[PDB]
Amino acid sequence: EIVLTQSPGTLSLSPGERATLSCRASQSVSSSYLAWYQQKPGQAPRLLIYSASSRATGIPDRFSGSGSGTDFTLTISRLEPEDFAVYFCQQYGTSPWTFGQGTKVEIKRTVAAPSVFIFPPSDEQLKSGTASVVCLLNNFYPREAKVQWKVDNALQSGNSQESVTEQDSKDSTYSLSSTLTLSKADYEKHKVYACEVTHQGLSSPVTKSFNRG
Amino acid sequence: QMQLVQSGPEVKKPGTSVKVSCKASGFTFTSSAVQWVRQARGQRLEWIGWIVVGSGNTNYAQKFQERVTITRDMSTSTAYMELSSLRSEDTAVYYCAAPNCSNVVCYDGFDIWGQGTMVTVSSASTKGPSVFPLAPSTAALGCLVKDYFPEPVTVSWNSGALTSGVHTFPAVLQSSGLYSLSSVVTVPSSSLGTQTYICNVNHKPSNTKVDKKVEP
Amino acid sequence: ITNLCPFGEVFNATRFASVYAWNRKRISNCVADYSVLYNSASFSTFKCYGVSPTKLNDLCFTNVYADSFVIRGDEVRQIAPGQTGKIADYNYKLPDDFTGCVIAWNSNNLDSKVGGNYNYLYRLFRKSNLKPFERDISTEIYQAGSTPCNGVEGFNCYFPLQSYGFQPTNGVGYQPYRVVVLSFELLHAPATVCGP
Ligand SMILES: *[C@@H]1O[C@H](CO)[C@@H](O[C@@H]2O[C@H](CO)[C@@H](O[C@@H]3O[C@H](CO[C@H]4O[C@H](CO)[C@@H](O)[C@H](O)[C@@H]4O)[C@@H](O)[C@H](O[C@H]4O[C@H](CO)[C@@H](O)[C@H](O)[C@@H]4O)[C@@H]3O)[C@H](O)[C@H]2NC(C)=O)[C@H](O)[C@H]1NC(C)=O
Ligand SMILES: *[C@@H]1O[C@H](CO)[C@@H](O[C@@H]2O[C@H](CO)[C@@H](O[C@@H]3O[C@H](CO)[C@@H](O)[C@H](O)[C@@H]3O)[C@H](O)[C@H]2NC(C)=O)[C@H](O)[C@H]1NC(C)=O
Repeated sequence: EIVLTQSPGTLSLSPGERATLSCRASQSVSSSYLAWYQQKPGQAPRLLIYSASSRATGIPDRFSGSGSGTDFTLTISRLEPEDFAVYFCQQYGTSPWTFGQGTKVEIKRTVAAPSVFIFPPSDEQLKSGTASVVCLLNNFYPREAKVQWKVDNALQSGNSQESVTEQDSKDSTYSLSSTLTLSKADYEKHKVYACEVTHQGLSSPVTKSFNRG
Repeated sequence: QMQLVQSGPEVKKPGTSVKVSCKASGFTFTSSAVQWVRQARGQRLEWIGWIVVGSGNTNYAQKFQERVTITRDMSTSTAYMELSSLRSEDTAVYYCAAPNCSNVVCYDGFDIWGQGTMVTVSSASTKGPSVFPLAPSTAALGCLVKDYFPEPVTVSWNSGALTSGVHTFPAVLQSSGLYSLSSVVTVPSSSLGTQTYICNVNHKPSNTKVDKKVEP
Repeated sequence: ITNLCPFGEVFNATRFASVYAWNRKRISNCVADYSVLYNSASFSTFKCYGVSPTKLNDLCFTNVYADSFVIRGDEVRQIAPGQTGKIADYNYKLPDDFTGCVIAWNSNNLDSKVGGNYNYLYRLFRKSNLKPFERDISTEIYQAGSTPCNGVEGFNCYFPLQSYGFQPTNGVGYQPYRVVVLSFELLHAPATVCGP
């Protein structure tokens, strides 16, 4: 078929890197109609390299990359700290002009441990529609973070939605939160509510909650 | 300078059509083409097709053979896109593209891009948000925003400042099609029994300007 | 009263031509009457650059060239000494210092059939403007970019010719107005078309 899968999932290296990106295609495309796009989150994409081996109107760091009929690559020597975004392949030699999956880049911050604490529902919720409970995870570098609802004698995932923030600048860590929905009826069917988490810099698993009283 | 201008956001209902305008300027529009893509919320890019401004050339994707017609127009030197029978899976962000061609030679790359419109198909039940407080018991706290219609929303702290750990989270679509989010900022230290903590919130597309204090 | 020349069948022909491939017919060695054409006829827009249509029969020239083609309705003022546009700059470059008068009569009875009449063609893409009295009957693929394209369609590589979109009820603005433009010549040769 006509696909544009890319070998690297994610990249994480501090400023200064060879930054080799592979865009292995499947069908034979003449190396005349192909382009690379960069999309800084929060705005429109920009064109970087067109026609495989060329450059745009103006590009810093001397972006370089060239390939063949069924193989292309892009490399960024001495990756500047400003340049950190998503890169998309694209081919327009023949219809359809299928795009690519895209890759992501990030910096490394010697993996620090996160902090966990929960917010119990307030007095404003028992007379409103639905009473929700939220947990907060802050200041962790790695994406590897599993959140499990430690319901009293129950490990269920009937309904739960997560939220992820973009990369911070000053602190360069991530943050996640969890939300749950439950029957308004009494909320006292199970009196124990907790959220678990496992991480690299944690050793023994951490469990922290507070029953009402 | 040479740029491209696109229309503004729209809000529609399941079972209607839309129109998006790409008013090209600053370059010879006659010898050029426009490509139309469709980005989702943090997902991969797609394709919709393209037309030649020289008239008489359309090429759509296989899955979008129907439901879309790319009219061109030439009097106002713009380009139009029409997508019909909008469905709930079509909630996305629409872009625009063109090569920077100037008379003799056409540039081979889609250098210029549009600002990007936005469409949101839903049950069309506009409602103002409600603010819920969260207080702790070296600490963090914040006020929760819930139950507002799909639309851009802003949060503040009476200053648009005080970034001592302020975290605003992306909007989340619940089961009923209503948006929600939250924001929590950690307190400086164990001096939260005095001084001022307020979590004022702002809004503009409706007549809602709500505020709430937070106390332990 | 001798013999005439077949101005009748030149005008009363069924199918004239397409605009990008216009025909010619050298007319000489007879008498011609440029009076029945203008004295009483339905030929609108009988513009007569060169010498005024009045007192035209008496003057005699060597040879007469007849050119015929079909163009759009509202796009008829562009065919004149000078002027620029999609026409008269890619298909029929009429030179300055022109001699001869132009006839352009409307017609919506032998053209624009019911439904879609897609048979006429006109050049749309060309790298440079036409030389005076130049016809380019070519079909080769236009190169609008910086990369060679070998008989294929795609980005920055298009097709030169395009088809007209005449419709039975599109409107008075866009109707096929059959246009016949004449010319003249006079050089070191005994003139023959002296029609009193
Ligand atoms: C292409 O083919 C067409 C079709 O044949 C030619 O047009 C014909 O031309 C002839 C003359 O050459 C026309 O014949 C004339 O018909 C008149 C009657 O028609 C008119 O009647 C109404 C009545 O109200 C008028 O309102 C209206 O304008 C009509 O036009 C006759 O009365 C004429 O006779 C008179 O003129 C002759 C010649 O001067 C005199 O000798 C007579 O005594 C008399 O006074 C004349 O016979 C014919 O009508 C035209 N056909 C049409 C218009 O459909 C084209 O000429 C030909 N192309 C070329 C280049 O020749
Ligand atoms: C879109 O394409 C056009 C034309 O291909 C680009 O315009 C060109 O822009 C360059 C960059 O500034 C101009 O170069 C400058 O020209 C002046 C003229 O004196 C010269 O003094 C400068 O030193 C510099 O070389 C160039 O002139 C201009 N083209 C024309 C015909 O004026 C345009 O930049 C392209 N847009 C984008 C976003 O790339």
